[PDB]
Amino acid sequence: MIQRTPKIQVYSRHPAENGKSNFLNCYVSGFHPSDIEVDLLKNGERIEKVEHSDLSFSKDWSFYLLYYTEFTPTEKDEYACRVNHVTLSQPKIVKWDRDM
Amino acid sequence: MGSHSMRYFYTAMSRPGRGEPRFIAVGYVDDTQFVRFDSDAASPRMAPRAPWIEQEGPEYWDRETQISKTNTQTYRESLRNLRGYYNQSEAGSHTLQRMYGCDVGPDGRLLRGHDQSAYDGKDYIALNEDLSSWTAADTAAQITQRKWEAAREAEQWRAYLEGLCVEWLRRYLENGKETLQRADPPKTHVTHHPISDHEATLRCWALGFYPAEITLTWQRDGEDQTQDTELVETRPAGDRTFQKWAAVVVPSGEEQRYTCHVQHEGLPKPLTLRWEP
Amino acid sequence: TVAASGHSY
Ligand code: NA
Ligand code: NA
Repeated sequence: MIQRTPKIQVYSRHPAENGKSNFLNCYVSGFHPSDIEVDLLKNGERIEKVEHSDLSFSKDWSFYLLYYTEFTPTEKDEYACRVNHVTLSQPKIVKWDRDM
Repeated sequence: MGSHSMRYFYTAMSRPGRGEPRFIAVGYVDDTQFVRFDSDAASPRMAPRAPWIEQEGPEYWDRETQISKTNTQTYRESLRNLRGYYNQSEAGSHTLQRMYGCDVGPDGRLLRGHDQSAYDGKDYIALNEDLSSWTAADTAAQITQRKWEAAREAEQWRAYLEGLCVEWLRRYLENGKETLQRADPPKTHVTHHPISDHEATLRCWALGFYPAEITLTWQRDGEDQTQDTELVETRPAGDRTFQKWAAVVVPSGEEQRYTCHVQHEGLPKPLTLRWEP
Repeated sequence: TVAASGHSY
């Protein structure tokens, strides 16, 4: 029983542009066991409708999941992904760096 | 490569106090998922996940579902057996994983078949490449090996991996030919990230490519900067394609000694990219 | 297509 902390990336489906519709992504990977709590945040608040891909795993048996929701970025709105897992003392917050 | 693979990924996990163990199965051709099954669905069934599979008839979806329901119950029995083999309490949660499938060449001929299993994220038992023997990782897996030798499982794996696997993989490749057999090349560019007065970051981006296999390397004066290049894990865009970037820290002014090189099946010839300010 | 269900572990 060795547990593996998730790696987290936050990014958009296409290059971002204030005012046009896109997709916000939180890809969590590398983790074990498979139970994970993944929230996408808009200015700190949990976004309501967030889909996710079907649970699968890599060659090394670690799990991965893509979480995503439609959004339209602004210059104002800050976005983040908050991840909890058994390995994590408290939820990790990863902000969307839009400057890439 | 023009060679292809089909893989199924099985996960079964115990959750004492919260019902019976959950069973999930997903099927892939190369980097495209095409089916799922979740025993936690209100109506459990094998369900399409790609458009080229929806055309299969009911006898297809009925067989795929009945097998996955049986497996729901069989993998619960395996999870009870494995708890025994490791003298483990009935209170902890544990995970069994299996992945199996076949690789075919650009002529549809079997390259090799696979069946491996993991318990709690640890290699447990693997069908050897000969498709007739097993490799047990510990004395618990040896017990599983004796059952499988008696049940004559390796022979059934060989008949599945040589027969049904490659024939149905071949059929999917034909039904999904416009996507599965289409390599989409990466869209690339190099960005420049000032760090201080004396160094900066060059980041080389690859977007929208398929399949996910790709090479991104920085060279300084034609020599690879592998130890000094930061790589992100290839990540899915959501739309079947993938993304990746490679980054290197460079002395400001020396930016032209550095080249980013990109290899992918979609590109006619490899790419060499520089920062152009 | 999936493999026939086999023997438990
Ligand atoms: Na967890
Ligand atoms: Na040079």
